[PDB]
Amino acid sequence: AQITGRPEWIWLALGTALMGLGTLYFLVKGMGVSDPDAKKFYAITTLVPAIAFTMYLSMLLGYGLTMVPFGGEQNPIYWARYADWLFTTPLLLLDLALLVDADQGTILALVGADGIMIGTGLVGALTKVYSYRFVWWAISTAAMLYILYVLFFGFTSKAESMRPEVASTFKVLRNVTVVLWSAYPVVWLIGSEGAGIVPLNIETLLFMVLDVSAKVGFGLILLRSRAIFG
Amino acid sequence: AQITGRPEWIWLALGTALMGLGTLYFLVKGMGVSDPDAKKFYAITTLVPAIAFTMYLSMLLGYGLTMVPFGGEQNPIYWARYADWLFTTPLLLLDLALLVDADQGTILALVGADGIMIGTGLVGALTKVYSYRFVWWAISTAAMLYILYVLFFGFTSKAESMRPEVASTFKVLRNVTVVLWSAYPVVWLIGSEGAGIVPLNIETLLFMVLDVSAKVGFGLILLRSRAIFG
Amino acid sequence: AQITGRPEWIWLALGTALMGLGTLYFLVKGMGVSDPDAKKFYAITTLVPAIAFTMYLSMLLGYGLTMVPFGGEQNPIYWARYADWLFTTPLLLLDLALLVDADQGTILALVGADGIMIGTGLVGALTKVYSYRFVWWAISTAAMLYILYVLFFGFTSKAESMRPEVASTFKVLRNVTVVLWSAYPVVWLIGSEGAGIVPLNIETLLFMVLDVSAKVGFGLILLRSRAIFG
Ligand SMILES: *C/C=C(C)/C=C/C=C(C)/C=C/C1=C(C)CCCC1(C)C
Ligand SMILES: *C/C=C(C)/C=C/C=C(C)/C=C/C1=C(C)CCCC1(C)C
Ligand SMILES: *C/C=C(C)/C=C/C=C(C)/C=C/C1=C(C)CCCC1(C)C
Repeated sequence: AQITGRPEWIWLALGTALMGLGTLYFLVKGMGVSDPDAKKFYAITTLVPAIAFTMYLSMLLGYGLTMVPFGGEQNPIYWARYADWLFTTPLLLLDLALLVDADQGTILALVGADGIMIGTGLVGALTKVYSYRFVWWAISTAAMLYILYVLFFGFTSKAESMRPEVASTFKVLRNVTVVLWSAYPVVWLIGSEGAGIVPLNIETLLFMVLDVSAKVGFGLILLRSRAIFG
Repeated sequence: AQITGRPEWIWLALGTALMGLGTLYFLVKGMGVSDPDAKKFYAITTLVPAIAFTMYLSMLLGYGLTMVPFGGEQNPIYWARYADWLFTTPLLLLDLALLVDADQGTILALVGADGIMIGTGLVGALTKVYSYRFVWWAISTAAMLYILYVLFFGFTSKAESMRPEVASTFKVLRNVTVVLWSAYPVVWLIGSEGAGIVPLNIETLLFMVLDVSAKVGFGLILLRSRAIFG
Repeated sequence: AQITGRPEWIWLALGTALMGLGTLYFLVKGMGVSDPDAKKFYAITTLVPAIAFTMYLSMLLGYGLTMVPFGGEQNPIYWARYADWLFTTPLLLLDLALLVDADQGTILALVGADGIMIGTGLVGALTKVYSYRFVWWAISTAAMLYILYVLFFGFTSKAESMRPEVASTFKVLRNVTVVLWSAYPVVWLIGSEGAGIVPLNIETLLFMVLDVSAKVGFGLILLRSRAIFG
């Protein structure tokens, strides 16, 4: 065993306990419900932290870390996150979409949009030759800007519901979504092994807070909200 | 060529001939049908053995085998199965769901559930350091228990249909599902390279019987059954 | 940087500028539309070239190339294409299906069909030992023949619509689909590193023309067509 040495551990393990406990609680809240509309929402959320948990575990001890060398050294990146964020994200965006009640097409484009967002991101990470890395970085973030756009501009404009509650609750979700996410790109550029300005300890710290707050928080106000009645 | 040496070959090749021939027959049974409800079911099944076939081939000669070293040696695991079971399974569970006629949400959670079940399993396999291997092993099997639960408890409770036939046929499918699957976990722990108690020859034997019986058998009683009328 | 040496570059870079510019234009055409039926189609297309673009980039400079050694040497294959064609294709087939208006089941089988088509193809590429390579090659192409069959025979027979326009437009799409695709298999066998008869320069040339013409062309006549009204 070696779940020590690499300082980041404390941080990882933290994100872990939080994720697992979360999926567990939502797990309960869902139990038996004439909620099928909501039940749908529930299943989605529950799954989200679930994944984040498994991933975080691998990332902690064995899996998740490689040694992408760029610029002139051996960098330790945690690809694992690329996977977890990958599945977790299309699901999330889906949660919002349904909540507001969009349309296959709209959601469809949004899904593929994210897929390329993260996917490309990853490709950059492993890319080596830090210069090209940042290049791919540009592509990905661009995609991100597109999804955000459709979120407020598109969804809000639809966000009209007969129910003031549904309308408000959504607004909050779309907002928090915007802020937290934006952080993701920025942090990765200056931090992690790319610009190499922010140490790995703090880098893992920030990233972590982002995960728990986004998945667990978002999912919480959402389910607890009268949006998924019952 | 080297489709010899490794004794398991005879077993693999066996699973192969069985898989291919199967997908072929179902292939026929489906041909032209005002069955679209059933036609749906058909397409699903047919696909299932199809995949199992391709995979089994790779696994036989070239692809499918690595050398995950743990405990203190070089172990020969057939990751290929991890892939085949991966796609095949979400499909299967889907076949049941529709047959009984559930609801997006329910099926949704079940899908992600399996995904994590197998996925995590794999991660364990490659993990190295046999101790941690078993750890991931625990996580996966847990997920399995969850899916089974929803199957009988949840589906059976719904399994109510106006048609006694549909109700019974299902019952049988859910049952065989339970038994065969349970075998999968157990066998992998004591057998394969983890506990290293069951030789690879017999390990490949048992696993094989499990595949053919599950995919081909399940699919057979199902289609042949009046459930997918026409 | 090394976006030179390997001659193919000029060709790759070409496919690139074409892909990106394409996704950009369709991007516009879609903008704001009471078209949701069509809007659906739009989103699909747009996504298609988008992917092709990102992939083509990686393939150009860093990602996309390995060194699968078979026959008796070190061969340079561009796996990247395997990925791009992978996602792009199920989407395309979906575009056709909806246009004509099929049924979940039919489309479903078609989707899994393609998945295995390309997937297996790839497996062959990396396979090593050129003999076995061609073997997998046979499997894949077979699958291809199946999809084509359902396309004209199945879809055309359904292609009946009340709208002569919809009926014709489709016909054209299914046709071009047939020809271009057939090229794909042939070229890869004689060309690329397998038979080693067609040089890599020309091999990249032909493959390229195939991509741009198929994705961009198909998508063009389609959207511009009154099929996706609005
Ligand atoms: C915990 C999972 C969440 C909600 C995922 C967040 C991450 C993003 C969608 C951000 C993606 C990135 C970019 C925009 C470009 C650079 C690389 C990434 C992956 C950090
Ligand atoms: C032929 C394909 C089938 C129906 C797949 C069966 C396998 C399972 C879903 C079992 C999964 C496992 C665990 C529960 C934990 C240990 C590792 C696995 C993959 C054997
Ligand atoms: C640009 C993307 C498109 C539409 C993809 C085209 C490729 C095919 C579906 C062809 C597949 C192949 C075979 C039939 C067997 C040999 C290997 C492939 C991948 C070239």
